[PDB]
Amino acid sequence: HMEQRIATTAHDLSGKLGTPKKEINRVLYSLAKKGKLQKEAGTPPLWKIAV
Amino acid sequence: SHMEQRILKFLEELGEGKATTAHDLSGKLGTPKKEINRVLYSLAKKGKLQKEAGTPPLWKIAV
Amino acid sequence: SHMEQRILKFLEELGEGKATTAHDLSGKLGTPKKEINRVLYSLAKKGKLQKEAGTPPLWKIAVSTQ
Amino acid sequence: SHMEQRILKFLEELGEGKATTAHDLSGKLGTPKKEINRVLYSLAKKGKLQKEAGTPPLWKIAVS
DNA sequence: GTCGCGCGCGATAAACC
DNA sequence: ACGGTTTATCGCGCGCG
Repeated sequence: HMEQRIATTAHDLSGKLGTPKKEINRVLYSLAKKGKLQKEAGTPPLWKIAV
Repeated sequence: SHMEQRILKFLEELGEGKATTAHDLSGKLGTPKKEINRVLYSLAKKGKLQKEAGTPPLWKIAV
Repeated sequence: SHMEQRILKFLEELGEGKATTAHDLSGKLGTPKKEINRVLYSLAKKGKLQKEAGTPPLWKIAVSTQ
Repeated sequence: SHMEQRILKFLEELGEGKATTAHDLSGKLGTPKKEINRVLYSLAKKGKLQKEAGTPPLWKIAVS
C-alpha cells in the first residue's frame, strides 16, 4: 500500500511519511523501473514524476 | 518493449488463464532463454506478469 | 562443506527463539558471504535448514511440518 | 593498495582498447569479485577507467 | 550519509535427449 | 579409442562500508 501513497529526495519522503528510508528507496526504484518516476542526479538523488 | 509484446501476446493468445515456461517461450519464439528470462522477470517487477515459484517457474498475465 | 557444519552448529546454538541473516553469518564466522549463502541454499535444499523469504532472507533450523 | 596497480596492469597487458568483465578479473587474478568491483568502480571515479554499459559491465582503460 | 541489494550462479552437479 | 548440451528460482546489473 506504500506505493499507492507516493522533486524531492527519499530522505525527505522518509521523514514526511514516517517510513524507513530503505523502504522508500525500494518503492522509488521500483516505480522508476515501472517508468512512472524519473531520478535526477544528486547526493542524495532527487525524485520527480514523469508525465 | 518489442520483445515484451511478443511475450505478452503469446501468453494472451495461449488461452485466457494458462501459463507457460521460459523454455517454452524460448522455443516458440526462437530466442535464447537468457533474453526471455530478462524480459519475464522485468515484466514481473513492472506488475505485467504473475510468477508461480517452481522448477521451472510458470508465467501468466498479471492484473 | 566443512563450513556447513559450522553454520548449523552456530544456528543450533540459541536456536529456540529467533533466526539470523547471511550477512550476520559472514561476520560471525569470518567467511565471505559468497560461501555462506551457497552453503545455506544447499543446506535448505537438503532439509537441514529452512529459508524464510525476506530482505534480507532469514535462516533457521528446519521445523518439521509433519 | 597494489590491487589498483595490477588491475590496470591486466587491462594494459590485454591490448589496445580491449575490455573485460569483473568476473574475468576475479578468476585470472585469483581475487574475490567483491574486492574487484569496489576497485573498478573506484578507478572509474578517479577517471582512470571507463565503463561500457552492459550486462555484465565491461571495463576498459580510459580514453579520456 | 550516494545504497535500491533480494545474489547463492559454477572452479557445475545434475539432468536431459 | 569420446555423451554434447542444457538446466538450476539461473533472472545477476551488485561495488554497499
